[PDB]
Amino acid sequence: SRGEYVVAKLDDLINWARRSSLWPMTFGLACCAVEMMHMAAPRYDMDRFGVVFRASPRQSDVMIVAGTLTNKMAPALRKVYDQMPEPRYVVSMGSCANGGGYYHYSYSVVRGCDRIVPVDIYVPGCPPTAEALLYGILQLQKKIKREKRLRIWYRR
Amino acid sequence: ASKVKQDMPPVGGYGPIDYKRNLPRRGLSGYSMFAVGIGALLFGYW
Amino acid sequence: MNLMLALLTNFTLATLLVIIAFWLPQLNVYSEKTSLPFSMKFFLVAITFLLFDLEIALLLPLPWASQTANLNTMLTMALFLIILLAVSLAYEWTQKGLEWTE
Amino acid sequence: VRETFPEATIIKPAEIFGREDRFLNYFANIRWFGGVPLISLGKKTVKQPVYIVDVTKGIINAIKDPDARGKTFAFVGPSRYLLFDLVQYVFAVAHRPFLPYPLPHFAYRWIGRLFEISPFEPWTTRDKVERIHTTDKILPHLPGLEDLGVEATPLELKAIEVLRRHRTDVQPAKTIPTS
Amino acid sequence: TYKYVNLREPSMDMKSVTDRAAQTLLWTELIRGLGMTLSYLFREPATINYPFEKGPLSPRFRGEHALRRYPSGEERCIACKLCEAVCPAQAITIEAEPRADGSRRTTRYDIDMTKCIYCGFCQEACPVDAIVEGPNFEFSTETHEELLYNKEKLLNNGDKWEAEIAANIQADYLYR
Amino acid sequence: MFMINILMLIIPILLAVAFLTLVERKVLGYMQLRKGPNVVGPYGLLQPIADAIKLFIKEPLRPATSSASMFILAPIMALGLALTMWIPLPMPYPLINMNLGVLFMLAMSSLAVYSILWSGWASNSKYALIGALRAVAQTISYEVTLAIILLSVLLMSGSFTLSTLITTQEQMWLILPAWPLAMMWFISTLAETNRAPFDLTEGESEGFNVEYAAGPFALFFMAEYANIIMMNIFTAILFLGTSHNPHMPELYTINFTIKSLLLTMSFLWIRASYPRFRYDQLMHLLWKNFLPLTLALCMWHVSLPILTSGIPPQT
Ligand SMILES: CCCCCCCCCCCCCCCCCC(=O)OC[C@H](COP(=O)([O-])OCC[N+](C)(C)C)OC(=O)CCCCCCCCCCCCCCCCC
Ligand SMILES: CCCCCCCCCCCC(=O)OC[C@H](COP(=O)(O)OCC[N+](C)(C)C)OC(=O)CCCCCCCCCCC
Ligand code: SF4
Ligand code: SF4
Ligand code: SF4
Repeated sequence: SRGEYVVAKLDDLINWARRSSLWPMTFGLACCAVEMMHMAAPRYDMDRFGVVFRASPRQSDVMIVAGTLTNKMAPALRKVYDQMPEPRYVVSMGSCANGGGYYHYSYSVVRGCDRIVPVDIYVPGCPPTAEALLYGILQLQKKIKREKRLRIWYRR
Repeated sequence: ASKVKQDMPPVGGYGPIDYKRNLPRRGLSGYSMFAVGIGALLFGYW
Repeated sequence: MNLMLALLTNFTLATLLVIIAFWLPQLNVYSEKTSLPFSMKFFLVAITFLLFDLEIALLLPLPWASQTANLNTMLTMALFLIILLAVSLAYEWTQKGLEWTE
Repeated sequence: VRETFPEATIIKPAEIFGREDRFLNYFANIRWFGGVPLISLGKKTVKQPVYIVDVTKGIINAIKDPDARGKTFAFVGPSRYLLFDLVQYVFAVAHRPFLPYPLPHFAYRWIGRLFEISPFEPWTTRDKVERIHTTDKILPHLPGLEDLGVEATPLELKAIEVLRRHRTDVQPAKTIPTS
Repeated sequence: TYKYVNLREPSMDMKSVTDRAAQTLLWTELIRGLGMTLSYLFREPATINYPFEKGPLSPRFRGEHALRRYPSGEERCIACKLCEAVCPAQAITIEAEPRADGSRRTTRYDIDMTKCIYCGFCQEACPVDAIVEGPNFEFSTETHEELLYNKEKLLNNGDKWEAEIAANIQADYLYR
Repeated sequence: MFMINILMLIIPILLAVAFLTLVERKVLGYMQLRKGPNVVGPYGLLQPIADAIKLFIKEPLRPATSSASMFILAPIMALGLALTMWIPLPMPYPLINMNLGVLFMLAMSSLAVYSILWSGWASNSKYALIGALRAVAQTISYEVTLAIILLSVLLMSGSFTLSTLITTQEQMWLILPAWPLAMMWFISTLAETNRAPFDLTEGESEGFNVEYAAGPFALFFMAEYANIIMMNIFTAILFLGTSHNPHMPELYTINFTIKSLLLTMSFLWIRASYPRFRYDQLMHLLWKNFLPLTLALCMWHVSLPILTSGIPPQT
C-alpha cells in the first residue's frame, strides 16, 4: 500500500512498546511520594501495567517529580533529567511540583518544576490520590500512543 | 422530635481484639532433627 | 570439529547482538546531548583465593587417584593436602586476615 | 523577500558557532576516517565566524530598534582566520591529533556524494563542502553588529564551551590583519 | 507501665543448645520465612482492575473545585470573598460589581489549581454552598495553563457535576 | 544436522530467558499480594516482547570510555560463555559429549568473572570500579566452594563426565547421601550468580553495568538470567538425577525440565523472603562457615568410599 500506511504500522509498534514498558524514575521529594508508593502497593499494582516500581535513572523512561522542588534541589533535578536517555517524559505530581502549591510564595521554593524541566503530564491534588496518579500515567501512555515520529520523518 | 443518633459502639461494646505476639512453635527438637538428618545420610551411604 | 563449530556460533551470535544493539539504537537520530585509594583487604582476598585455587588443582585428580592399589598411601596424601589447606585457613583466620574492619 | 515585504530586515550572518552549531562541531568529526581533508590545504579560504548569542542579540535589537526597517545587516565576527589555521585551532582546543592532508576539489565532491545517500541528516554533502570552502565576503557597505549595540564575541573566548565535549593554555589562531 | 522487648536469657541446658544448633546448621528459621511467602502466593491478590474498577470513596471526598447554582439556575455565589479570605494557599481571586439587574455577583472567580492544597476550607466558609469540591479526581492535563480555572470552567464543572455534587451534599450536610 | 542442533539449543535458551523475566515478576507479585504484569498481552505474555523492543530502540547511553574496545568485549564474553556452558549438559544426550564435562563448566564459569572486571575498567568511574572489585571478590570466593563441593560429589560418581551422574543416581538421588553439600552448593550458586540475598550489586542506597543502559545492558541481563537456569539445571543433574530410558528419551527431558524449573522458581522464592547480606557478612559466610565445612566434608567423602568399599568405577 502507500508508504504512509507501512510507516504508520511501524509507528504503532514502537509506540506500543514504549508505552507498555514505561519505567519511571521517581524523585520522591515530599508527601506526594507516599501516594506514589501507594500506586505500587497491592491495590493498584502499577507493575501490572508494565510500569516497574523503581528503575535506575539511566534505565528510566519517565521522571515523576513528586513533591516540593526547592532552589537547593533544582540543579540536582536538572542533572538527573539531562542524564536520562531518550525518549524521556516528565510527570509533574501534586501542587508543589505543578506551581509551588502551598509554598508558592516562599523564598526557597521553585514555583513549579516546569521552570527547570519540560513537563508532559500535570497531576493535580495535594496529594493526588494513588488512583489520580495512575490516571495520569495511563494518560501519558495514551500520549505516547499518539506520537507520529515516523510520519514526520517520512513526510520530511 | 426524634432521638440523637451519632456513631457509637454497640450496647455491650465490641468483642475482644488480639494484640499480643503470636508466633506458634513448630517443628521437631534439635535432637530429632539431627537424628533424621544423620539417618538420611546413613541410608544414602548404604 | 563440533566443539570448534559450537564455540564459533556462540561467540559469533554474541558478537552480532552486541554490534546491532550498539547500532540499531543509532537510527532514531536523537538530539545532540551536549552534556580510588588502594585497599589492602581486597588484594588479600584475591591472593588467598589464588593459593586455595592452586590447592584445588592438586585435589582435582582425586577421583582417578582412588582407583589405585596403594590406597593406604593415596588416602594419607589426600587427607594431608586437605588438612594443610585447612591449616592455611586456620592461620589466616587467627591472624585477623579474614576481617574487614579497619 | 525584499520585494514582497519592502520594510523587511534582512540579516546576513557568517558561519555561526555555538554549542549546537554545524561549524565547530563539523571540524571535530573527521577523526574516524583519517586526517582532515581540505580543498588546497585550508589556504586561500578566509572565514569570519560569529557567535550564536551575538546573532541572537542582534535579531532582538532589530525588533526594538526603529531605524532598522527596510535595511540589510551583515553580522560577522571580530576576527578573520584561514580555514587551515581555524581548523588547527579547533583540534588543539579539542585535544585531537591534527593530520591535515590536501584533497582534490573533485575528489571531495565524490565523498560528499557518498555521505549524502543516507536517509538521515548527512554528515557532509557536496553543498556543505562548497560553503565551508567559500570565502566570507567583506561588505563594508552594510551595517553590522556594531550598528545594533552588539559587541562581537571573539571565537577564542567561547570556543572551549563548544569543544569541551569532544575532549577524551592554547595559542590563539593567527588572524588576518585588517590592513 | 512498661515491658522489656529483648531482655530474655537463652537457656543453656543441653537440649536448648542443641535446638539452637539445629536452627543454625539446618536453617530452620529461614525456612519459616519461605513458608510465609508461599502462603501469600496462594492468597488472592488485593489488586483491583483499574480503570474498570475504582477505589472506594465517601461523600466527603475533596476533589475538583466547582461552582453551583440554585434550582432556578441563578448562581449561588454572591461575591462575598469569605472563600478568598480563608484559602490558605491564596488560590482564589475574586472581582465583583453590580450585575445588570442590580444583583451582587462576581465578574472574576479564578482558582489556581496548582496553588490549591485541596483542603476544603472554601466550601466550609461559603454561606450559600456556592463553591464546593466535587467528587472528580481525574482531570490531569498536559499543560500548566489548563489548571488555572476561571469562572467559566468552574461554572461548567458545576453544571457537569451537579447531579453528583447535590447527592453528596445531601448525604453529608447533617454532619456539617 | 549439527548446526541445526546448536540453534535448537541457543534459541530456546534466549526464549526461556525472555519469559523468565515475566515469571519472576508475577511470582514476586503474588507473594507480595500483587498481580504482576497482566495487561500487556493476555496474562502478560507479551510483556517480554514490549521490553525487548523498547530497550533496543532507546537512545545509547555510552559515555566516554577509556577502553572502548574493552567496552564491547565484556558483553561478548559474558553472553558467549553463558551459551557455552550449555553444550555439555546431558538432557539426556549432550550436544558435545565431553569426557571432562564437569571441569569444562568450572573452567568456563571462572572466565565470566572477566566480564565484571572489564566492564569496571571501561566505565571511567572510580566508584564503578570499586563496585566491580567487590563483585569479583564475591564471585571468586564462592568458586572455591563450588569446586571443592563438586569434587566431593564426583568421588561417588567416579569421573568428570556429566552423563555418568545419571548412572550414579540410577537407584537414588545424590541429595540423600550428600544433602549437606547440596545445601552449600545451592547457596553458592546464589552468590555465584549475584542473586538475592547476595545481590549487593543492587544496593541502590547501600552496579558495574550502570555505564550500560539499553542494548548492551539487555545483553548482560540475558547472560545473567541464562546462568541462573544453567546453574539450576546443573543442580538437578548433580543432586536430583532423573532416570534415563534409552527408548524414551523424552521422558527424561520432561522430568528433568520440571526439576530445573522448580529450582529456578525457588530462586525467585528466595528473593522474595529475605533481606540481603552486607559485603563482609557474605564473605564471612564463605570463609568462616562454608569453607571449614566443605573441607571437612571433602576429607570425609574421600575416605568414605574407601572405608565402605564403595569406590565407583573409573569408566
Ligand atoms: C556419620 C555421618 C558423618 C558425616 C556427616 C556429615 C554431615 C553432618 C551434618 C553437617 C551439618 C549440616 C551442614 C549444613 C550447611 C551449614 C552451613 C552453615 O554454616 O550454616 C550456618 C550459616 C551461618 O550461620 P550464622 O550466620 O547464624 O552464624 C554462624 C557462626 N556464628 C554464629 C559464630 C556467627 O548460615 C547460613 O548458611 C545461611 C545462609 C543464608 C541462606 C539464605 C537462603 C536460604 C535458602 C533455604 C533453602 C535451602 C535449600 C537447600 C536445598 C537445595 C536443594 C538442591
Ligand atoms: C509490517 C510492519 C511490521 C509491524 C506490524 C504491525 C504491528 C504493530 C501493530 C500493533 C500495535 C497496535 O496497533 O496497537 C494495538 C492495536 C490497536 O490499535 P488501535 O487503538 O486500533 O490503533 C489506533 C491508531 N494509532 C495506533 C495510530 C493510534 O491492537 C490490535 O488490534 C493489534 C493486534 C494485532 C497485532 C499483530 C502483530 C503482527 C506483526 C508481528 C511481526 C511484526
Ligand atoms: S503537593 Fe501536597 S502532598 Fe504533594 S508534596 Fe506538596 S504539600 Fe505534600
Ligand atoms: S480547597 Fe483549600 S486550597 Fe483549594 S480553593 Fe478551597 S480553600 Fe483554597
Ligand atoms: S463562593 Fe461562596 S464564599 Fe466564595 S465569594 Fe461566592 S458566596 Fe462567598
